[PDB]
Amino acid sequence: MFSIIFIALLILLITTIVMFLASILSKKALIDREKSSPFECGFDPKSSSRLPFSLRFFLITIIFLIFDVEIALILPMIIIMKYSNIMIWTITSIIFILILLIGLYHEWNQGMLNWSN
Amino acid sequence: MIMILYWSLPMILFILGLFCFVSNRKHLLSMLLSLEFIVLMLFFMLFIYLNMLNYESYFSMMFLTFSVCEGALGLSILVSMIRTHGNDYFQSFSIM
Amino acid sequence: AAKWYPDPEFMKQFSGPVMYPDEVTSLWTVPPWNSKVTPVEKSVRNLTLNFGPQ
Amino acid sequence: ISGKTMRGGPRVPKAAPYPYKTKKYSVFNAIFDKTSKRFDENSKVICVEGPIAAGKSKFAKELAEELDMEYYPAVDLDLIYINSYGYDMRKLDPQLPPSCRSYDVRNFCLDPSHDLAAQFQIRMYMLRYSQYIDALQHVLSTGQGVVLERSPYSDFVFMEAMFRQGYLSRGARSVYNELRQNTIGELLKPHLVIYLDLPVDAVKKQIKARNVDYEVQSKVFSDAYLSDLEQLYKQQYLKDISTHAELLIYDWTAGGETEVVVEDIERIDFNQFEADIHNKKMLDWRFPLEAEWCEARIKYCHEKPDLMNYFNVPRFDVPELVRSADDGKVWRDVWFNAPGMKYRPGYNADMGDEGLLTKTKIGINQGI
Amino acid sequence: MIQLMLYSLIITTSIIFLNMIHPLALGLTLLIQTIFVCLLTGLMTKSFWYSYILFLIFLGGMLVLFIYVTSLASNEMFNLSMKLTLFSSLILIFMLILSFIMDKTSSSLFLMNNDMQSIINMNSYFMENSLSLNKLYNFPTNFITILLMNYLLITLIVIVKITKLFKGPIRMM
Amino acid sequence: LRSKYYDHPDGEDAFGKIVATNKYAVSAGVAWSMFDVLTLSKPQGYLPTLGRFAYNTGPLMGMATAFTLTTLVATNARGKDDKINYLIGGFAAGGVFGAWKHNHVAGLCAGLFLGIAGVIKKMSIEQGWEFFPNTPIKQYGGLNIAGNDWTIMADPPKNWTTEKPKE
Amino acid sequence: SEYFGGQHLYQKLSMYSKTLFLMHNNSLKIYLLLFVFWILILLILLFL
Amino acid sequence: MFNNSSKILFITIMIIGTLITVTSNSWLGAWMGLEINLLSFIPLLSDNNNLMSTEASLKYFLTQVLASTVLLFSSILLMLKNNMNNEINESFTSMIIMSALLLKSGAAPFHFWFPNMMEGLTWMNALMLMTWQKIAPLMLISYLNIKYLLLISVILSVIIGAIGGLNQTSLRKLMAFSSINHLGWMLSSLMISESIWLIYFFFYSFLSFVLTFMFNIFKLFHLNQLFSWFVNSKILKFTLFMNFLSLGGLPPFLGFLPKWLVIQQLTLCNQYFMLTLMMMSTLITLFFYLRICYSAFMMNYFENNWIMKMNMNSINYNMYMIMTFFSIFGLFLISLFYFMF
Ligand SMILES: Nc1nc2c(ncn2[C@H]2C[C@H](O)[C@@H](COP(=O)(O)OP(=O)(O)OP(=O)(O)O)O2)c(=O)[nH]1
Repeated sequence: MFSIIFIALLILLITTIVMFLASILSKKALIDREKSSPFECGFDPKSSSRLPFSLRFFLITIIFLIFDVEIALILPMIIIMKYSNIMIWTITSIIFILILLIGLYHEWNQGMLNWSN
Repeated sequence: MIMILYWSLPMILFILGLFCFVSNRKHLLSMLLSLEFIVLMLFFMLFIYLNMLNYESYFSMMFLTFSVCEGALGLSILVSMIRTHGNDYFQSFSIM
Repeated sequence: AAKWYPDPEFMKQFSGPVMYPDEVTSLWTVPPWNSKVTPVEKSVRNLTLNFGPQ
Repeated sequence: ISGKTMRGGPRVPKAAPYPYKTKKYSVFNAIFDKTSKRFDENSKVICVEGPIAAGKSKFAKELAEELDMEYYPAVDLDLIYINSYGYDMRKLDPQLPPSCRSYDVRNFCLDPSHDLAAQFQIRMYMLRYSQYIDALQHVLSTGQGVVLERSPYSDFVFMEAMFRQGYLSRGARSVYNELRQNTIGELLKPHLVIYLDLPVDAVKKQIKARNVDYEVQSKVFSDAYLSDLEQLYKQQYLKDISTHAELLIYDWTAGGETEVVVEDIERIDFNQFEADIHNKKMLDWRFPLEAEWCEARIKYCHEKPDLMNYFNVPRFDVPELVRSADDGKVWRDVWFNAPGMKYRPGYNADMGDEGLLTKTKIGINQGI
Repeated sequence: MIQLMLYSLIITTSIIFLNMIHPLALGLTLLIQTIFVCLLTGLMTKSFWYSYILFLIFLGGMLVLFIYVTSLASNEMFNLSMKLTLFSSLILIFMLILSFIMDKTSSSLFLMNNDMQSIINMNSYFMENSLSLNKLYNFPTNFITILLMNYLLITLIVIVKITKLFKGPIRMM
Repeated sequence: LRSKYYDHPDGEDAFGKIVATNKYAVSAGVAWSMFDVLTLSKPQGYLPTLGRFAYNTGPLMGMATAFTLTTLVATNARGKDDKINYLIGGFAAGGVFGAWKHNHVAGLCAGLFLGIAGVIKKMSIEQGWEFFPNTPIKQYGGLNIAGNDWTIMADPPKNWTTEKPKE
Repeated sequence: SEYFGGQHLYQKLSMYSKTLFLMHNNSLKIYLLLFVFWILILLILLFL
Repeated sequence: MFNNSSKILFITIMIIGTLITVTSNSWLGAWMGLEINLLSFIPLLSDNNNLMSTEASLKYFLTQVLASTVLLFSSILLMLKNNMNNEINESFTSMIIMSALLLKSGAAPFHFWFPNMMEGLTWMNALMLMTWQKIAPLMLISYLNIKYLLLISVILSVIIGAIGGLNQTSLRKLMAFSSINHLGWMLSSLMISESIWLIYFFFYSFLSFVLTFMFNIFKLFHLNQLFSWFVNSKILKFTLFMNFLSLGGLPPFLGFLPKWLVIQQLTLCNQYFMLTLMMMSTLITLFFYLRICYSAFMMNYFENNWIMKMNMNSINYNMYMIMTFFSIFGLFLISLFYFMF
């Protein structure tokens, strides 16, 4: 850790210096009211980008939060296979992956994995 | 005291979490933002206590599973909020 | 003799959204009797892009 | 949609109709019996409406026969004043107090200004409402579509027309709207609505053709009154329902032929609207999953009593609709001691029912 | 030593977090703190296995709420608070000063790091996380994991039913 | 700072009694005041908020002090520590209630509400019973609390013997 | 006799029932804030 | 369990969640069961046909999340200092746990959310909230042994629960304030025993189980609707409303027996002063119950006349009539009950 943090800072300093060189090495010209205008294919923009952007994969978005938190429970598997009771480890692991598949196929069949339409 | 040198900091952080959960911000999401802030601090203390035990840290996974579900459920209720009120502002709800 | 029965004026007591109305509460109105509040259809503002020419 | 000529023969149900008149369909019934398996191209709802005395009934019967549709006769107050055993409640009216005296269409055409008119109009809305729900149960449990003469959606026209003529008061109209608002939202709008636009002069001639005693003798069917109905159907009802239901307009299919009309219906396509999910047209009948089908079926098959309990809206500031307490006691005495009203239908021994000692059954979606 | 400086930063970022209003300002504050708490937890433990897991778990939650922030609270405002910047910077340096002149043998947490353990402890010579995560998958505690599974799957049925996907997208109408 | 009211006889340790009663005057005042400033009055600004704290707590301190002084003054003046003293005490706090509420009647009647309240408290002190005593009977089960167990896991063998030890 | 009896008691009880109504007519945040204040006091007494 | 197969699941998972809490031999295990219970109730509670229902789904969620959060906070703190699930001598750290549990159940000082979320619930939802959701919270409070904190909640519960209820006309909101009062009796019964509490809770749920059906079967939500409600036999309507008196705990009816056993034990334990404040405050609760009976005890009314008929569900009504019968004649069966001796 403490080694990694030091190099993490050292890299961040180095990368930071890079633009601090770029900001000075960059040619400097007077900024225009149009030069800094946004790019939207050369025609002025109708709509701010900060309007509410509708969402259609919201349902998947929530399911993503869940499925990760079961990744927290499969990852330890390997580490404790040499040390655990094989029946308990075998049984539980399987009924862990079957539960996941059944959940997935259930929603897939119910059509929730499809986007809002 | 022992509790002041070792357990004070997380508790002071926890109450600051709650004071976020009650302050007046327009958007409901401000509650969700502060929700997993508190959970982050609960993990920190729980992880202090579990480590007083030599090998009991496995229960951290149990706690995290319930952390996401309340956040995940908290996010679902917000979705259902939108499709009846159209917006998530607190002041938009009937005061009762 | 004439016999009194619970009349419309007697029951006006219970007509409001609250027994003892005041300025704050009298302004209110009784909820829908079926207890269903249909959500109201609102505006639809869609983002726009001048896709092209560049 | 597919007439007998198109199918070349009688309707072939996909699966046996569920005996919805005799067995309940609750949640635990829905597990083993599914709803979508019975729906065909003809599983739709048709409302055959029009002005007064436009031969809707004759047209509906013929129409419902071609499309293999169930035909539901238009509601009338005989459904309230004639009990199951057939006894006529109106015979009891000499006993009843004047406010509780029986009131019918005959009375409306003869003393339209009587305060019981406001009562009479709400009853028609309530009757149509119950009948309309009965049609939905038939549709959802049998898959055979239904043909209705006048839906509860179109009933507010008569109340509104009566209001313009001044028969009703402000209060009665205010009460009616609250009932309609409290209740109308829970129905499924019809797939198709057919209108028979008879011009105002024609219907006035046509009414005299029936030569019904009270109607010809009456004054209600004036140019003003009959004109009001025309303005209300086309400007308020038809303009609104067309956002959901397909709309066909004829001068008079009652005077015209129905075989041409059935061939007009089959031309109309009911799938082009299915493409977009949120398309208003036929939105109500768009169920994504099998659960949604069953939920709607449960609501009308199993929760109709709830649907008919929403008509309890307390409004007493209106004096016409209120029934005095002294009358209520007297009316309760006469009404419920009449032959066949002592007990629920099918239990009044004095009317000839037998085996009550060993009888324990009651009807489903039955009263009481 | 950095443990005390970690104490200072987690305190500092928490003070400002109480004062954020813009949802993304909250998010950036929270994301920074999730790094420190993750770092700090592994100091007082036999391994950083849980910091990896915690970091991974929360990052999943970080993305999702941006997606909803960018759809619900997209149009909001920031305000640099000169009171806040001075206050945090004022205390931050103040706290950093203490950590240099602190009896930081006393401030260290008594929880036994892996090296803090004795040399005789035979159970400390196995894989880094073998024993600790062990009885998560052994009788009788394994059934708790199984109970989660239904709980998580049953949750997966709750979201779709609360959500009612078919009745449209989500917009801040 | 921590003085108990009845630590001494009735006509004693005035400074001890005033602190004891003002303690409960402040606590109740703040407790109600917290609801008042958030839920009912809802003042705006950091200064007026204190006025609600002072308004709800201030006179409520005046009441407690008045009762102690009048009760203490009566105890010495009459020459006996009897129930009428606390009755005499209550009417003082009631008088302060009227001045607080600007109402002649409210102070008078509330004194009686407070007057009989104090009398019963003296009754308790003099007869030897308590208002919220520690429960003497505290039941933690039914009749078969040690019998009704439904768990399935086999309890492995014991490690303690009720028998007298062997050596 | 009925000033200390019923009719006044009702006129007072109803008056309080009005006050409790306003105390219930607040945002959800205020009630939770009230709870957090209670927690903070207990925590503060814990340090003592 | 009314609409779809999914509703069947959420009900069961609620049972499992509650059981895990009350069968757990440690705070942490208990806290998990609360989380299981939390998400079992919300989907049952949220319906998008109502703008009000989703608001109810919110206030409950924010409150319960905070309660479980603070509950876990103290439990970690509790065994950080004692290293046991139990505290040898109760102190502040145990008080904090009590405060969360009371808020979890909506006791007096932290009840505000509870009536204010009752506007947008169906009757069957309110029953699940009023009766079952109060099992797990109140049952854990039996472990903690703080007197003054628990005692304060009782005194405020009966007071706030009663006085607040006088001003309501919405039956759903009225029952909430009525339920807060009965909650006060439980906590009083909880500092003395549990077997009384177990008995008292069962009777409380019984009566609420009855009154909910009568409103649920006939979809009544406002006092006016009671007067407009049509019944064939005014004798029948008169008798159905005689359940409110039992809910008021009048001795001729079954609903007093619960109140009765809570006094024969509180008095046995010398808590005389508490009973005065409680029993006296119950009168105010008994008051607005009579305001409902105005629509039954008088028995000739001015009623709207576009209804001649009662349309009611059989099975609910069939079970409701059975439950009502005992609610009026259940007293003579005290001989049979052997759980008080
Ligand atoms: N006041 C009132 N009268 C109605 C209503 N609906 C129908 N009627 C009355 C109006 C006429 O007096 C009479 C006309 O009956 P119909 O138009 O329904 O004719 P019917 O169905 O008997 O056969 P047909 O239309 O010729 O096919 O019934 C209503 O909603 N309110």
